[PDB]
Formats: sequence, structure tokens, C-alpha cells
Amino acid sequence: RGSHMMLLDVQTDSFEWLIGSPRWRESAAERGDVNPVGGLEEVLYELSPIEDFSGSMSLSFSDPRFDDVKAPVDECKDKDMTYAAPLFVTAEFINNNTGEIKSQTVFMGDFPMMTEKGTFIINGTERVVVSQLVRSPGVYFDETIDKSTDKTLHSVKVIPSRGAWLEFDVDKRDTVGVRIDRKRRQPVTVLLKALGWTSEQIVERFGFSEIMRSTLEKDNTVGTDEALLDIYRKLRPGEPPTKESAQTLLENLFFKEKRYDLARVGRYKVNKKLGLHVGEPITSSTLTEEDVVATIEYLVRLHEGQTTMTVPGGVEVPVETDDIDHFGNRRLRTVGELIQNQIRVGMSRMERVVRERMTTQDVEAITPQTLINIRPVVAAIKEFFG
Amino acid sequence: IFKVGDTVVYPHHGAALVEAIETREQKEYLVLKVAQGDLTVRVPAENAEYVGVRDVVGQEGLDKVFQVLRAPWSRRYKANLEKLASGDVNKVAEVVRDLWRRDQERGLSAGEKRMLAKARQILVGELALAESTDDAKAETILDEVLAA
Repeated sequence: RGSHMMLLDVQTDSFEWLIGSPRWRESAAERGDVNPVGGLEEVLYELSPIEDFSGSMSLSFSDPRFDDVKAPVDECKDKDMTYAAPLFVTAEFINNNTGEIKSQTVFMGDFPMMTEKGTFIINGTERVVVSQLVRSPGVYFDETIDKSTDKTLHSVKVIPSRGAWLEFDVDKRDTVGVRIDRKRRQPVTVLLKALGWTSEQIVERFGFSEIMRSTLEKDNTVGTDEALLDIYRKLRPGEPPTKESAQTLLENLFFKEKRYDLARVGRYKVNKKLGLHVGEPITSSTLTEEDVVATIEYLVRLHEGQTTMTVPGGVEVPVETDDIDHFGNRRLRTVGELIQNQIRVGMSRMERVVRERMTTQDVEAITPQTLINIRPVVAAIKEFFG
Repeated sequence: IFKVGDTVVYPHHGAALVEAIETREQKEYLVLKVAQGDLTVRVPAENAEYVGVRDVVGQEGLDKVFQVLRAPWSRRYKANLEKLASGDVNKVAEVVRDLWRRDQERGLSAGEKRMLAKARQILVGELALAESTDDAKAETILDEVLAA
């Protein structure tokens, strides 16, 4: 849902943050912000490094910056042009075998710039981007009725401030599934195994549950390594899954600050809902293995109509659905954030082309320029402002 | 053996300018600039041969080397010790020149004859590559440069 009223300065400030401008940077310094990071800068950090198969080579990105706008606002209006500045990044390829470090400045596309008015000029026409209201970070459980089995179904979403989604559900076949980063549904035990759980510990913890026993048996995965590869096959279909890269991908998905952030309030709400770390200061806002396991147990106990639970070392909490019409469960997404998310999608596709080119290119010939295709980044921006 | 301002061929990239020699757990790094694609390449000096990068003395350098070979004590020993160390063909040249001229007259110490014989080894190895010949006619060029 788009906003019905916007605060202008919130939006213009969000854009300055996105492009990491001098005035955003100085304002951060004045507030005494700890480690100020711009929007584009954060995206580049999120994907660095891109490693090949064997962890020999890597490509990293840094220092997003702009040349001057191609043309004045009036001229863009009078000649029907797009008011924009060329975006550049520094890209660095490293061969771990030889210790070669090969770096160059890479053009990433012309980037539409916001005006004094908080507008963009796109092919001559002045336009306003509208912010959006989205669900705030937290863990949300829901109950529905199937059409048509007459069965009562349950599901849960873990929503961060920044990063991939994590969803669990009990379907009409009475199996527990996981959807990682909105991908295809997998038996939930595949995720447990991927995190290092043996069949024995899964049964110790979840053996009370009929649907969990049934899920484990019908789970066609044998061992942690197989589980890791299957998640890789789901997240990166068509690419050669390896152990080490599957570990890194899953680790970075949820459990490290690089690509995932519940933020302090989301971290608080997850603790509260699940009954974890009750008298403790919030330090990190990443997800933990403990969170994942307690979320599954919550969903499963909810399904069997239980009303309380206590995780190992935690405190008792009520087991119930979240009304999820409540305010506080809605959150503002600024224009800078919307553009930031769009860039991220473009880069992720660029990121995939890099991995694919790493499989075939001669390592001794590789530079950032031979690996980097900016078309999906350019296309993502074009789509956004159309 | 890599000097700032020299140009070297970097396979797959082309002509690279030696722009600097850094120190970067801590070893010696070549900073190379390929104008083609404005590419910066940093590579550990010891690894340069593996990657197919060689600094071969160009015509500018051959002149200088021959110019210095023709140009007109614990202190002197340690200076020359230091020149052989630097792997700079111009320094080696100075060592060869000074020791050889002394060997024609007063004669050298056993230690110095060893220093001279080694400096020549280094120098003809470098000359051989520079005149694209192979270690037989290089020394001959050296002697004639020396005799004259």
C-alpha cells in the first residue's frame, strides 16, 4: 500500500542517503552516527565478495560515486531528457593462487537524480515517487481453512527490516514446509539438517509431533551435506552446488549482519513472541539457529492446538496467531529504500552472470570488465521509473 | 628488477606501466597500470614470472647501462655489496665497471673476484635478454664495451 500523505524531507533525505551524498555524510557525522553507510554502498557491501566454485577467485565492489548530471533540469524538460548522473563503482578481482589484484572503475548506468522539489525528470516529464507501507519486522503466525479439504492450515513468516524472508507452513497433506527467500517449498527438516541437526536431535526435539515425524520420513534428504546442496539447488537453480558455497549462502542469508537485519525492534519482537533472552540487552539483530528452531516448534504446537510453550532455556509464552491488522505491524518504505531494493534486484542478476562467467573464463584473462554485465541493473532502473 | 616507468607486457591485458612498488603478511608488490580499460594490477614481485610478466631492459636502459660502463676500503665494499643487492642493472653495471678496472691493475681480493664474477653473471643475463641473444655473445659485447 502506497502512502496517502508523504513528509517531503523524509523522502529527500532518504535519497541523499541512497546516493551517499556529502550532505548526508556530514549530517551523519553531526549526529555522531556509528559507521554511516549509504544505500548503494550497502548493496555493494552485501554482495561482496562474489566467489567462484572453489573459493579461489573473488570479485568485490566498493565506492559508488557519480559524475555531474548530464544536463540541467530545465534542459531535460525542454529537450525531453532524463535528469541523471552517471554511476561508477570500483570493482576488484582477486586471484588467490597468484595474489593478482585487478581493479578498475566500472560504469553502472545513468542514475536518475532527485530534484530540489523531491521529483525526478524522466524523459522530460516531472514525476513523484510515492513511498509504501509494508509489514514491519517480526514473526507472524496465521491460521486459514483450505479450499477444499476442510483442514485448518497454519503458516508463519519471519520478516526482517532488510534481507531475505523465511516462511514455514503446514499444508493440507499434513507436512511442515519451509520457503527460503520466497523460493520453492521444501520439507522443513531439510533446513534443520542443513543447519547441522542429526536425525536423532530432530526427533529428540520434534518427535512429539505427528506432522514432524511424517515430514522427516518423507524428506528424501540423507544428511547435512545433501540438505545444503538441495537448498543451493532451490536458491541457485542451474548452478553447480558445492558444500562450502552452500554453507556460506545459508550463513549469509539469515545469520550474519552483511545481508540480514531484523533491526532492534524486530529482534525485540522475535524475542518476546518466542520467549528468548528475556532480561537481556539487544546487541545483534541477525537471526539465530535458536530462532529458527523455536519458530518451527511454535508453528507445530500451534497446529496441534496447544496454547503455551517453553523453548530450552527460555520462558513460557502463549501459542497463538497474530491479529496482523494491528498498526505497528506496518512500516514506512521511503523512496530511497524503494530504489535501493530495485537496484539490489538488478545487482543480484548481475551477480549471477558473474558466477556463470567464472565457470568458463580463463582465470588469467579475467578482469572486472569481462565479468560484469550491467544490463539487468540498467533495466531494473528503467522499469522502476516507467 | 622492476623499475618505475618501465613498460612490461602483461598477458591478456597488454602494455602495463610500472607505476609503483608497494609494501603490502608483508611482501613486495608491483603496481601496474594498463591504459587499456584503465586497469590497475597489483601482483607480488616474486610471482611476476608465474603470471608471465618480465621487465626486460629496453633501448633506453641499454644506453644507460653502456653509458655507465664507460663512465670515468670497507666503504667501497659495502657500497658495491648494496648495489648487487638492489638487482638494478645500472648498479650491477657500476660494480662490474669499478671492480673490473681494479682487476686490471692492483688485482682484487678473493672476496672481490667473487663479487665481480657474480656481477657479470647478473649483467650478461640482463644484456642477453635486452639484445634478444642467449648468453655467449652478451659477455662478448660486455668485454668490448669494457676494453674500449
